[PDB]
Amino acid sequence: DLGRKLLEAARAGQDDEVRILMANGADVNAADNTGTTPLHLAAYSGHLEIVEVLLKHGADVDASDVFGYTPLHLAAYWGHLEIVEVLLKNGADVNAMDSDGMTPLHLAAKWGYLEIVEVLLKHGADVNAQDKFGKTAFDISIDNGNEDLAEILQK
Amino acid sequence: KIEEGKLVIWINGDKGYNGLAEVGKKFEKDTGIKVTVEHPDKLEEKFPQVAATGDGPDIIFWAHDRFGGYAQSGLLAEITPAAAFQDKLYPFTWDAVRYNGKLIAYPIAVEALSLIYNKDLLPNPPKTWEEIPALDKELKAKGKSALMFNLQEPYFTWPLIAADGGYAFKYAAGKYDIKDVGVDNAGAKAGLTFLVDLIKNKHMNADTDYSIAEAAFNKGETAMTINGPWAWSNIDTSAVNYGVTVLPTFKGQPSKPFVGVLSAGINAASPNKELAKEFLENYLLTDEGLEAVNKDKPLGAVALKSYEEELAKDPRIAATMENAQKGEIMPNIPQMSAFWYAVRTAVINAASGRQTVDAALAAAQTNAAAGGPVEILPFLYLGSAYHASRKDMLDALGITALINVSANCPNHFEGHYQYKSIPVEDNHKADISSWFNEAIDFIDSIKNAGGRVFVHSQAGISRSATICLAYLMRTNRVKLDEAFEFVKQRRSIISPNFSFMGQLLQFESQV
Repeated sequence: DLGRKLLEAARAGQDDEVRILMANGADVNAADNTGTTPLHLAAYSGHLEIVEVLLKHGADVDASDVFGYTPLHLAAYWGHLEIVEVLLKNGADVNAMDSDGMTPLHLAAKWGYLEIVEVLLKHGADVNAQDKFGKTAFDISIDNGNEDLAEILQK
Repeated sequence: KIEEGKLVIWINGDKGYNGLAEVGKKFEKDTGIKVTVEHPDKLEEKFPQVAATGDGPDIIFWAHDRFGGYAQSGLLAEITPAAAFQDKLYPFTWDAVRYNGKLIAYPIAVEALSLIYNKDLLPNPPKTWEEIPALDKELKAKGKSALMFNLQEPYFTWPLIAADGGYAFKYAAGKYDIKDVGVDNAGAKAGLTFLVDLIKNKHMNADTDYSIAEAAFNKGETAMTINGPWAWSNIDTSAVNYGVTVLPTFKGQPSKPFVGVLSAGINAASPNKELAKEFLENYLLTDEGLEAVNKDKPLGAVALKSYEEELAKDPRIAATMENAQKGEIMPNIPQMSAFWYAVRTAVINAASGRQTVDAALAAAQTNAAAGGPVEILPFLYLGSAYHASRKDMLDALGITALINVSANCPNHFEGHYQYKSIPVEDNHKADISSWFNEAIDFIDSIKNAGGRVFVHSQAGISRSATICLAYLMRTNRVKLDEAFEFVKQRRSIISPNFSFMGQLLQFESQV
């Protein structure tokens, strides 16, 4: 199965394998049983060139897995700033919400990623969005001790 | 084969049966009573067979939880060791060999899961579960991961689910209340939720099983694993610089792993009960007796206080005993089988996002307490996916055919039952009534061949009950309220979701 090999090559950072697997016909939007696509795994694992190559070959930039995560969610949670920027440039919904109603801004706020937060705000991130616990990105930055971030989000 | 003046002992083949025979040899030198140690295959299943005829060994060594059933069948002698002897063993191990308020075996050894960590990747192992996400992010940046353990088997995830308040069956006095299940309370929910969040955030992969986690830890790819004493040998061979320690806390409370207590019971058919008492109390359960067994193959932590204090100088054995004492004794009742299957499904379903944590645990709570399949009509039975996985239980009912009312549950025995699949979900969107005629036709075709149909769904509550109600209405030309009252009389917990009930009422207008 080329699809499963493409998922693992994207997770593992094997640039040449990703390209050769697709040249052999692997579906760029292959998904496992939970809706996880290669673009999800490259964004989680921080492999920028693979992200770019998958997008160039038509990967869904806004594919959402069974928990409602898009690649933008994973890149923001895992702190990969350049991948965050590349996904937005390719049409990623800055305000995509997972099944807990969390947006990429909520997830970058958890870890205090200032630069990712600034990029998301510049692209229209909704500072009023509340997750299912009634929390805004600001609330989350408060509850995780990210004072410098909370100063910026205090509108 | 059982004769006065002689002792026959059964112990499993992976225990130190040669060390035990040494003890039996010393018993014979001191008393004239000869002791024969045997390790037959499947001895835990032979024993209830040979013992019901009044035969078998004098003494049987096995994990305590199998002994609750033996004691129900009246196969184990009741023991009454003096208070001074009872004080030699940790009190919680005596609770493991209690059945209906009477002692039915001697506790020998003590086993539970611990946290195992790689001192090179992780010199400062975490004290809390809450630390693991941040620990994982820092290790992922170097190509490693924080934690891998077997997520397929609920035995390995239960310590986290139980930490904040989950429990199997509530234990009060000396009896488990099989109608009081604690898999759906707030502590259980809080623990499963934390586990599922680790998976959706990619700190763990829901597909990791026993061998994947073992290979990863033993090759230096993950900093921690969760495992028991049976795994140490392979870690030693791998030469990883490891330590064994207390499981992390969750919400400030200890993880609560289940405890297995290797136990020695006396056959109720034995004519040598006093000799068995003398052997067990005066020779085996002493520093010398356990040591001879332990020198052959290690027991792990032991129930004898004086020898455990010696063995716990090994910090791995100290960690096993410490985790065991914060954990819970494995319940010794036969309802554990349905419990384990119920929880195993909930964790798999919640980890894969197929169900929310609340729905997954609500189903597990029902199934953990459920009886067997329920007879609706002599050829039509109602139950759960658990029942559908027990071939001998179905065969005992004379089931020849199954209706699997689910999207994902597989048909396990396609050479032994006729299957019909009704692939609908239990939600307000599913059009189950478009399957009524096909389901009804299938039941009639089984009935006309003299067969029996078992209709099941995940919880045996909504989807499968809807199919049985549809069959009764069409076949007996009765209304939903009559069919519904009939089935609630055989299993009051049935409850089609209200959209399914609406389709049933619309179905009655057409019959």
